[PDB]
Amino acid sequence: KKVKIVVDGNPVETSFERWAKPGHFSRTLSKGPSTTTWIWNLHADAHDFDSHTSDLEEISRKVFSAHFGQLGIILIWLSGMYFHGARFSNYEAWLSDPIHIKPSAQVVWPVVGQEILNGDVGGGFQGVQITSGFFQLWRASGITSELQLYSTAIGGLVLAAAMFFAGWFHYHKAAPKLEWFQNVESMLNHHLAGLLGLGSLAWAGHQIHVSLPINKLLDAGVDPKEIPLPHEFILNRDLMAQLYPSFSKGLAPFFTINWSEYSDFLTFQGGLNPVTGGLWLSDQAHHHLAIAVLFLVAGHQYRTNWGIGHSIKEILEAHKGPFTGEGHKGLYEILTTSWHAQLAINLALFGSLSIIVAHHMYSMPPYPYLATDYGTQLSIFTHHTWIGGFCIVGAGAHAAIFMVRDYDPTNNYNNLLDRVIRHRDAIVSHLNWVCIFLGFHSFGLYIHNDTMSALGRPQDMFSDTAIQLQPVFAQWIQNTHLSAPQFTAPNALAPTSPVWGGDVVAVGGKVAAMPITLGTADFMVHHIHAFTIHVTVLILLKGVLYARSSRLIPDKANLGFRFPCDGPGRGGTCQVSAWDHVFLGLFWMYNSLSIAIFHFSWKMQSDVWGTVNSTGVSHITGGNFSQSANTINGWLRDFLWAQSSQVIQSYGSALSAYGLIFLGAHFIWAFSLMFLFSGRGYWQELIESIVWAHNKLKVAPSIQPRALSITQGRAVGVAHYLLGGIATTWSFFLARIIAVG
Amino acid sequence: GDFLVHHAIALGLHTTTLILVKGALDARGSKLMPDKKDFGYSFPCDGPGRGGTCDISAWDAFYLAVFWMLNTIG
Amino acid sequence: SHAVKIYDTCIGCTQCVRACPTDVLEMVPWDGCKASQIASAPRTEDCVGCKRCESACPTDFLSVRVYLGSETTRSMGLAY
Amino acid sequence: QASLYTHHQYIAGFILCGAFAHGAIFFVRDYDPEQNKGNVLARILDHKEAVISHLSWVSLFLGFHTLGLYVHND
Amino acid sequence: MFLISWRGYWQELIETLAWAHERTPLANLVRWRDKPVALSIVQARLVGLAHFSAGYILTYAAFLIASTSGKF
Amino acid sequence: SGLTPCSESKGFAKRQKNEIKALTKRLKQYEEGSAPSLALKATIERTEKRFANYGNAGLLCGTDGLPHLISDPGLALRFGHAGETLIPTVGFLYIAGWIGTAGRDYLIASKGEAKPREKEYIIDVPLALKISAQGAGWPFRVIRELQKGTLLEKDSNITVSPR
Amino acid sequence: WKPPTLDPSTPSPIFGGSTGGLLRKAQIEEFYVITWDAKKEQVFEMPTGGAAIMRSGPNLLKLARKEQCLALLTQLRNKFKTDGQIYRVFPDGEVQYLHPKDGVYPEKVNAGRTAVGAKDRSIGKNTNPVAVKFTGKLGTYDV
Amino acid sequence: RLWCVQVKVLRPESYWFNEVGKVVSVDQSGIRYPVVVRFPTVNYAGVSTNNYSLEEVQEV
Ligand SMILES: CC1=C(C/C=C(\C)CCC[C@H](C)CCC[C@H](C)CCCC(C)C)C(=O)c2ccccc2C1=O
Ligand code: SF4
Ligand code: SF4
Ligand code: SF4
Repeated sequence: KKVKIVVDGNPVETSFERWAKPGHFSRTLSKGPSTTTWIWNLHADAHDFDSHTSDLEEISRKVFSAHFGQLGIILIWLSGMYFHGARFSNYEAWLSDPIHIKPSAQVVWPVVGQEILNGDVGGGFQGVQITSGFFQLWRASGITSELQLYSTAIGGLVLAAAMFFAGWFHYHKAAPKLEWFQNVESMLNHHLAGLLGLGSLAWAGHQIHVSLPINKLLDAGVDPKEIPLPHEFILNRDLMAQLYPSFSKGLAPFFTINWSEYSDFLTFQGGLNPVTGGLWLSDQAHHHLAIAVLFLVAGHQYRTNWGIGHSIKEILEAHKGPFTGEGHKGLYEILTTSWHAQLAINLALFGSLSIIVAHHMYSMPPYPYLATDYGTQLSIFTHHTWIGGFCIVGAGAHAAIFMVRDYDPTNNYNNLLDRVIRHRDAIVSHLNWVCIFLGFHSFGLYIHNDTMSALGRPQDMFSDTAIQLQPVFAQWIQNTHLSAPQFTAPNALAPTSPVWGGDVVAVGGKVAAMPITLGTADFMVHHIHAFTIHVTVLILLKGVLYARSSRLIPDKANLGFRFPCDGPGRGGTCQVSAWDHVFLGLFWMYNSLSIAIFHFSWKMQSDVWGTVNSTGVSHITGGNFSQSANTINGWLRDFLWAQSSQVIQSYGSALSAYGLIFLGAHFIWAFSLMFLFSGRGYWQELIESIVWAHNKLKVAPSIQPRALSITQGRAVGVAHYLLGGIATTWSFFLARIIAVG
Repeated sequence: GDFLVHHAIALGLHTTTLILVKGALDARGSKLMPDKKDFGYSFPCDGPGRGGTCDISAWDAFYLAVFWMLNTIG
Repeated sequence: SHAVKIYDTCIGCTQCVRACPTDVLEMVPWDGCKASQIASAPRTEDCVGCKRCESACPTDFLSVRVYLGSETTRSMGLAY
Repeated sequence: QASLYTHHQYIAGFILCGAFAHGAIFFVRDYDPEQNKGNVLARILDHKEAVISHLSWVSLFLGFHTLGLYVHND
Repeated sequence: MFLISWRGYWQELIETLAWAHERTPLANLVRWRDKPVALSIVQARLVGLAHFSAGYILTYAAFLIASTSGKF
Repeated sequence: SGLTPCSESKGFAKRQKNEIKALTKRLKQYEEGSAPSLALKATIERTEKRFANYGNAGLLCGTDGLPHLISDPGLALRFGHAGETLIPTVGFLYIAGWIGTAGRDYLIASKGEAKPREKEYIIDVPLALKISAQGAGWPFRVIRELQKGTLLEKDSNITVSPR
Repeated sequence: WKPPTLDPSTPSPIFGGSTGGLLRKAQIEEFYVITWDAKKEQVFEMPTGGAAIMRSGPNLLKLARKEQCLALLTQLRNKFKTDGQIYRVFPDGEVQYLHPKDGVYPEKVNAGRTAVGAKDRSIGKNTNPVAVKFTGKLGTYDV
Repeated sequence: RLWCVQVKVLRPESYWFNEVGKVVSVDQSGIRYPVVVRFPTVNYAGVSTNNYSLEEVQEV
């Protein structure tokens, strides 16, 4: 009824007593080990708070303080990144020459011959070349000295210590009650207006007052040491008005609604800065101001304490129709009592956001000299793609956990959840058909092309010079977005990205961005993407929908979310649990995202990135995507075999660590197959023989050695599979793009 | 190089032999399954009880050893 | 159908009967153990072979044993 | 020459795997412990833990040191 | 696929497919004689091993013959 | 084995010259007295010292100009190659027996306590340090336990599976 | 005690239908019927997926498998404290009463039951498979 | 046969074959396996007790 602060004073004593008792959180694990399974169970159940206790308040307090701990760890990581830029980097030299100097912020110690990894990156500096893009981010912020990076590192560690204090404080001293956590209307109001809205407003303020004049002077050619410090622009208004003449009018145009006077630093240019290859910083300042106003408006929607506002329960209960039964009734009670349902929704949207971020950061590069740093572009695209895919698989996992643990049929009668469960067979069968159709009509096109090329019939191929599959809808969308400044957005000076069409943006003789034309190979690879995403969706959705029961096992919810099987009967019921569906979906997401990042790497190396000479643009792989990416053999030869030459001849150079990691990641991936292909009965019997050998010499441990559980065997297999494959692609990508970029 | 690859070959031979010999000698029974002879040479498992019994038959030891033999001859 | 046998090490704890999802097992009177009851498997035509009974059995080695045999519609757990 | 060597070595690997598989099948199906009381077959069954553990040791030694030498050279 | 993914996933998938065939008009006129089930656990291990071994042998035979033949 | 000493091998000297040349080629892009120049000079000095030490150790080099180790205890002893494999073998075996005996002694000591499993994951650090220091004299105690028959458990006291 | 008869006029629980119900096997091979007497009208979880409302008084549900009926009966006994009866129905109309077979639940020992599958030996006393060769037996457990 | 007396298990299919346990109780009503033995180690099911006949346990 009334939104208010409610806490409990000193609920948990701050003591090291439970630190000395592993497994204290669990009723089963607190008694201590009997076998070696207890060692793994302690780590596996450490963060399953809902398994430790059924009290929602204690779970919520644990989640809150764990989130504070994660924020503190993230701030430690960020402060270390700023510190290594301040102390072990060539950032100032790179500021003086951002084209011919490779960013580097890691220096290795001279021991066992490893100082060869301190490569000649330029700027009179030796170190490991970095691909995280921090230099371009720091330059965009207006940072010009190592002292400012030192200040951010120290301030980050202070805030990191404040986050760790808050986690201790809000668990051990003043832990909020359950009704505090269930104020979702107040949480949404504060996180929209106050977190996102005020954050965007404050960053617009930083951009306007610091980032715009410093980067304007940097792009004008002024030496970074001769550029005035940001507080000089704050205090001296005339120095600001020298660059942006509307600052002489002060805040009077803002309060007299003469907003068009601010058009010199609040622009809608679009496109890229030709000097730096990044987005216009004035455009970003106007963007963040508009986003701030929109989010401040959005944060006033929900009713808290002053009558006005929406009740989310009323909105959900009012949205029902003739086809959908009771509609969204009961979803408010689900989303205010189940942390797992909230985690599923938030993980799905956060992962999708990360993938969208990867696409929007490559297409409209927002940092100066980011686009011509091909290593950074490839790295950040691949990284954010992978983070997105992992978060989406986690969304499937925690949706399944909600279905097993927190679902109540009494509170879900004829609502959307009940009706979705009631036609799960139709959903799964139709999705299965869609996946089969997509696999046939996408991969069989490649197989047809490989067979036709191998039969000496290139005229029977699916290609641009043969039977054509032109992606006409995407081409029409590209043409529409190219023509946007004419009619449908007349106040925009340029299109949002050069990828829609138009001219080539070149910085330092290298392509920053250029049109990305789509042909038959793009059609084929996009339908491959659709197929792989649909199969991953099929596995995860089948796991969610059949988590509680199926025609095979009608009481699957009683077996739990994570169980190996229900025995060899009914023909065999291995991997029926929803956890095992997450386990298979991890492989399929790996396959999907591997194809996505391979498509990105080959297409930008072949059709975007390259050297702009007097005659034209010479790409890195010379436009061989449109010629050979329509066959599996073309991929294997011209991408995999050709582009891995940099990582296999990296020995004896600074990139030799990438060759070592390439080999070690192939090893780790192969090592995973012994866990995946085998079963624990063999390993338990082998351990029996080894235990006999230890018993003979009186060296048998009291903690009895057991083979890993079936679920742990699957988890170890998939973890080592993902690590090996992803690190193989990581070393291959980074060695290739650092050596040829 | 011949030394290193010959010791790799020895590792492959000894590991394939270890899998096959352990499968043959534990075919009649083990501590995990003392009555394994009653179930025959090939059977899927003994179920998730007693910790889990995936790939416990002697046939499964053959199946595991085919991978190691392929690796060795490779 | 699968074969389910009960050996005389059974202590009559009734856990195998409670674990069975298809009602294959029951307790009959007996005199070979303290609980004065033994498990029996009169309805093995309904046995799916899940071996929940063997997971529930506390004796060492198991008193209830399931031997997978010829597969029928009931033993394969088919609803179609 | 390369084809003949590779062909016959892969054939030999499959045949050795089958030899050990049918040894395991003999132990499951045809072995009579009372008819073989105290002979070399029953005695090698009676110290199978020593055989399997020593095979495990030699495999572990060879794998550890061969992989370590290769990785050191790499 | 046969070695990593195991039975109970596929049996439930085949259950949904068997529902789909019986409920689809113009296709429920035809019907199976043998009830479609997923491959057994041992059968799956055998089939995965067979695909693994066949791919191993075919890949290495193609590479060996081509690499020795193209230079000699 | 038909090898030549590395001190007179032409491939060894060629490899030293090539490595020094590559490092000097990297060296000429930096000013004198800078940190990269000092690091590259230290690497050059380490390269020269390493090649001199490998030549002075009596190592045998193949046709590739690389040192080859001799591991037969006969050929190592009668030709001065015992520092390549034999003395490292003795050193490793001593340290490995030390580690194994310390672990065995800790396990046997923890077996006699009221909670034997407790000491396996919460280490008795003073006891482990005392037992670890006593592992220096492992061969004497181990050989005595072998002669006494107390090193091995009897076969009647060890569990086995049915045959 | 006598085996109860199936009353096909017993009302069904309030359910909107689902795709997880009966298939062609019910019409041509067999299906199963669980009956129970509910103390009050309340929502229970269907073994085939979804929430249904059981009516006060007697209830009748047709299910494809015996395991589905026994899972529903486990839910009824543990959550609603309600006993139930399970029948097997054949396409010719013959009804076979299944559970509880003698009116007492199988976990409770009842007089008049005869042990079947009992072996008068421990499991380690089974003979060797070479002793049952060419005998037609299933295995050493069959002798 | 006594109370809390060390016995050695002679049942070959037992997890604790050739191992020493403590006698918990001996049933006197003539059941098939009257000797209840507690072991310091768990088997693969996590059980620490089993019942043995008179001939299956040897006093040590
Ligand atoms: C190899 C393998 C094993 C055997 C692997 C095991 C038992 C894990 C071993 C991990 C470590 C190395 C064991 C010892 C851990 C100690 C904490 C380490 C102490 C050593 C010191 C040096 C620190 C399984 O148990 C298994 C189970 C199910 C499916 C597949 C498999 C599988 O493939
Ligand atoms: S093989 Fe393993 S996962 Fe499959 S049914 Fe048997 S015990 Fe369960
Ligand atoms: S295997 Fe399953 S169905 Fe058969 S008797 Fe045992 S518990 Fe019942
Ligand atoms: S679980 Fe085992 S001991 Fe208990 S009644 Fe059943 S067969 Fe007998």
